[PDB]
Amino acid sequence: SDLGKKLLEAARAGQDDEVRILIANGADVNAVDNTGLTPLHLAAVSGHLEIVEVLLKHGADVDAADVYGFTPLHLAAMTGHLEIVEVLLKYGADVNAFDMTGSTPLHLAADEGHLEIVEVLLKYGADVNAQD
Amino acid sequence: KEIPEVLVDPRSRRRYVRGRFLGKGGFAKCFEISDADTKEVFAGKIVPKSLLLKPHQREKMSMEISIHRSLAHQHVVGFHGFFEDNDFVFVVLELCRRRSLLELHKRRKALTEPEARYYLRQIVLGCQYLHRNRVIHRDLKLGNLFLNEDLEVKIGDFGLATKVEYDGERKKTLCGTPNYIAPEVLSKKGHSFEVDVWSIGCIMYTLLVGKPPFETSCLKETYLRIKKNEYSIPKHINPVAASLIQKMLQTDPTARPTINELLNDEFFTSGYIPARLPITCLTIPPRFS
Ligand SMILES: CC[C@@H]1C(=O)N(C)c2cnc(Nc3ccc(C(=O)NC4CCN(C)CC4)cc3OC)nc2N1C1CCCC1
Repeated sequence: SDLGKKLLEAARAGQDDEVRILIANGADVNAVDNTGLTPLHLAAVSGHLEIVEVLLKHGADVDAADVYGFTPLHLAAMTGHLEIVEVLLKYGADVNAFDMTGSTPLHLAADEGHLEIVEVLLKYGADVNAQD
Repeated sequence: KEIPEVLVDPRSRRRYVRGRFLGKGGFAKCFEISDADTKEVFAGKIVPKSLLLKPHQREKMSMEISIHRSLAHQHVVGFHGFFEDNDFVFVVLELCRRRSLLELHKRRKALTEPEARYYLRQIVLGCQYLHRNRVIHRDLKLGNLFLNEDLEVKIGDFGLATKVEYDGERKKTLCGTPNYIAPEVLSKKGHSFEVDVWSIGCIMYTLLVGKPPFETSCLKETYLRIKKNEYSIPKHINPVAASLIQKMLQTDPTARPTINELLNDEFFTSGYIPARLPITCLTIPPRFS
């Protein structure tokens, strides 16, 4: 089939070994599904830290935006996956990326009560007065 | 041929800067537009007058506008005005920044029951308002149930809507093809408010089950199933919900709950309705209680 589709499914399902195999077989790390979710989005939102790292090491676009305007960092922040937030920031995720409500990962983290995330985002330059 | 970069309403004096492209909405191109003064952002529907052949597309345009502009409710897309130049009709609507239940559905498939309950209640309240104002929507579907920043449902897209003008009026004509065809639309008998209850039935099924109730790979087989009322609710669906689906998805339109009776079903008056859906619910299932 399409290796891209397979890589989307593997990243979602948290299949570490499948992700590596598919990447070695030339799967597009920047494949998108029908609502703009990339493997990085899917891994990030599902808490799959190992897969997030593998994707980033292979040059996955850290600021790809889905149909809502969510970057992987938005999704990680809203789900409370601290380690994934950290690694995304380390690969230069835009800490002030705006979704289509003009919300940044900090807004979303704060709204969901993920306060450890809020503090990390602040550490890496999140602007509380960021505005679209 | 070329859409103006700035939209000027002759009447109200309001001027709107054309922003990012949102997609086609039928014959219309849609854009984020922002008031130059107040800086409010709206969804602009821009229809070329070239595509408004006098038949079913034109008076349809007038009907959508006539009906929508007369509406104002918590669960109906805000109507903010309309105007025209020599080349285009411009409709200013509420921008619904969390897309529609279509996008949700594509990502989530089957929702949890509390989610379905949360969304369905708003859909029903919105539709009750329409029915009380003698409006049948006639084309309720995932793609025209928009969500705002608070994940409140807003009913949009009144392109197939009609106003019941007298009591017991049987509508015989639609200016297009509904997404969910009610059995009475397939028949010669005509139709009325119960077509929205049918579509809400289909929607509820889709939200809970994760696939449409009737649709197959062949339209003929689909239409045949509709007329024979052939569908199956999977056994994992809870009884109250299943029962409510069965009440809505009945061939005889008079046998279905009215929108008010629908609102007052056990499905809504019992069972959990979350105070809030977390924004994660657009992408992954949420945990409750
Ligand atoms: C105005 C028409 C109709 C309507 O009636 N209302 C009320 C509406 C209210 N709000 C929206 N909101 C948004 C709709 C699309 C987008 C967006 O990002 N779209 C695409 C993403 C993929 N890309 C390649 C192309 C752009 C963002 C929206 O909100 C921020 N859309 C509405 N639509 C839709 C407009 C296109 C279909 C119908």
